[PDB]
Amino acid sequence: KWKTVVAIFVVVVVYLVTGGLVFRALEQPFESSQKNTIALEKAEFLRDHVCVSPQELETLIQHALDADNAGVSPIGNSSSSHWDLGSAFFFAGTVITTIGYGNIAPSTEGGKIFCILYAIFGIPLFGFLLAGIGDQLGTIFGKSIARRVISTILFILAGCIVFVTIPAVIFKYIEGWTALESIYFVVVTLTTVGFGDFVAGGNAREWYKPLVWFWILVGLAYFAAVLSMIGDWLRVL
Amino acid sequence: KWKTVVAIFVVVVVYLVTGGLVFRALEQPFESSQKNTIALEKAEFLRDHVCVSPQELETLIQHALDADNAGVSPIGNSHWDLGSAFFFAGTVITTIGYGNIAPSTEGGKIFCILYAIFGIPLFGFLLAGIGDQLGTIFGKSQTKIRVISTILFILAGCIVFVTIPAVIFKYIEGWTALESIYFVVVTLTTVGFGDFVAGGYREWYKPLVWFWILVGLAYFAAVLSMIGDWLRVLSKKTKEEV
Amino acid sequence: QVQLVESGGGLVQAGGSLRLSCAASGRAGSGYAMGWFRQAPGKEREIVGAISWSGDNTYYADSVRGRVTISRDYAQNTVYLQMNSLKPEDTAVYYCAADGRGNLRRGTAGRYVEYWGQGTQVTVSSHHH
Amino acid sequence: QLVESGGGLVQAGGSLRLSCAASGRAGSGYAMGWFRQAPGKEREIVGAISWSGDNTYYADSVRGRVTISRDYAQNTVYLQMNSLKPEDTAVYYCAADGRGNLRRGTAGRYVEYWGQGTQVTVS
Ligand SMILES: [K+]
Ligand SMILES: [K+]
Ligand SMILES: [K+]
Repeated sequence: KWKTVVAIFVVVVVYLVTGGLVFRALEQPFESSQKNTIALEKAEFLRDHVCVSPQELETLIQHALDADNAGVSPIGNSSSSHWDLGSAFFFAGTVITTIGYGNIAPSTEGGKIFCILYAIFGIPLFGFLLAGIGDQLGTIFGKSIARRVISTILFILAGCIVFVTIPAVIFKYIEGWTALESIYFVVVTLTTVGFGDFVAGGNAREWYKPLVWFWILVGLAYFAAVLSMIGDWLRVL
Repeated sequence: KWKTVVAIFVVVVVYLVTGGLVFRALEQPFESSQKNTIALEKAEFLRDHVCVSPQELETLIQHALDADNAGVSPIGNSHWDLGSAFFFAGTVITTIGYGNIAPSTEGGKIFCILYAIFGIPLFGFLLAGIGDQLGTIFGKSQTKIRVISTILFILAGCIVFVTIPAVIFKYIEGWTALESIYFVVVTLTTVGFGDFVAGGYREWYKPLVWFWILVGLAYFAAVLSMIGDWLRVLSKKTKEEV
Repeated sequence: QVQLVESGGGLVQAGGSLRLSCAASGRAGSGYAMGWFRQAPGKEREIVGAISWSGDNTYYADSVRGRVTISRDYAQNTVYLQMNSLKPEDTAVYYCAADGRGNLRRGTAGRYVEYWGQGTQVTVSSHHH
Repeated sequence: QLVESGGGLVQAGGSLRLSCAASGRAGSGYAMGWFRQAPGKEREIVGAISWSGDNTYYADSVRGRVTISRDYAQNTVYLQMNSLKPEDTAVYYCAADGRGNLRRGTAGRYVEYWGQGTQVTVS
């Protein structure tokens, strides 16, 4: 019914107003503290080093920013390529899964053209693979349920121990991230949001990068199949 | 069948190997030019200014990068205002997640985890509602007649939801012809790289971007759903014949 | 706030040397970069050189690169200027500056400097000796 | 090529006047500096100066006593260390790394061009 479309639209709009109010209350006080800190750190650098002109500082700050936008980290003397055989394969998978981290992105003219066409044809190819894995997962879920909402909580909690809890332990020990940062990466990844603030194989194993994309593949096809099994009951109900 | 799952998996795997080979060939020569330039620019700065230690340079570069990651531009003397924070919330819900701005605080990351968990299925119900109304409008030799009408709806949608807004982005944001289409494609496909974000001039510019994302997303997903429903029916007739 | 007192200006022969001083009597315990500037009669104010609060690093303008030497006595909080091989182009009012907010090097004139000195008149004579 | 001139015996409280001429035809530009190798300790930085001579640096061990000078016309650096302490008895080398590695460490283990070194003794 169209009445329920306008009702769902109004609920979505107030949810963004509500969420936006909470996000501002948490982030804006820190945003002001970060703005004052960089301004102070620059004013101290120019005072301690009388040789560097404020424009000479701005010129180097721009060069550092320019390199970061291109993908090369200005920090370090190794300036570990992001387009090697495996890292470029992982980037392709990042596009297909609609995650799109954004730490690395096609800066070239031809790379952006290829990426447009690559996503157009590649995203529906992954959808057919997700459908195939969801059908096999649905048959296992149907047999595990037999041995309706109580059983749905059991499958969702178990999935959060294997695909959410277990890999977050690996990320906390390998990447050295915090307990919250390891879960936040997992959640943002599996929800195909892809902020890019945390990415696998950041900056310093051969099997590490392919094991991340396999976790993304199995972890994505499990939670989407659980949501689709619920969505099947929601359509009937 | 499980045979078709392994076959689709192999096809997906070789598509990433193929795409990865092309991406490296286009991006890696440029990546090497950018890596050599920053290394040279830093080695010149340390040579010209004998007062700044290479670690003292690294410390300031880190402060500039830390401030950039937080959202504050180090170059020069708010992303969380009423409207920009509302747009960020919508960016999470639509699974776009640009990444130009992201929850840096401890509490903001916790709230974002829970916000996405409950917010993404809320948007899916709204997309389902808009897709049902769009399906009725779309509805208003036997197998080729149904596929001929599918090409008509897909081409028209690419003129109104893809071509028309890219014209607006090219004139408002001043982006290139390719950069305007690339933004539209990456936005509508919920990829959200964040290399280009709408509103980097008008107060009605931010709400008109999320409305375009809302209508444009619910139109192409409904076309893929109405086509996927006919493809499921055609797969049943194809399974009975072969 | 800081207070600057100078000592060293006056008439000098061409080719001679200029020895200036500037003591910072201000109890500003935050640290400040000091410098020397000169206001030419017909031209704008120019930077001569600069030195950090500790004195570990100095700067000299291109107009006086190999001639001047900015010294500093940290115990008595005083900067010194020794300009050897003088020219009639050096004839100007020499001020000492001290901006502890990073604005000393902002421009070549020092239009953003926090603390300014009294200024000392320096006049380079030649033949008229 | 970095040729030095100025080492030798000097009484306590006196002055040390060192020189270092760069005979190398490296038309790229290089930051020069002065270092000292103590008999029992490691090599320490004394100070540094840019190619043009527009900016200098002095270590905390000698910042209030030393002065790194430069004659750009003859490509020569000078060191005038006044009120000398016994602790200043070391071999003084002049360095010139035009790749930004002069200030890398306190020893100058990444310096491109090194001088001959001059023995300095303070009574
Ligand atoms: K997505
Ligand atoms: K995304
Ligand atoms: K993203």
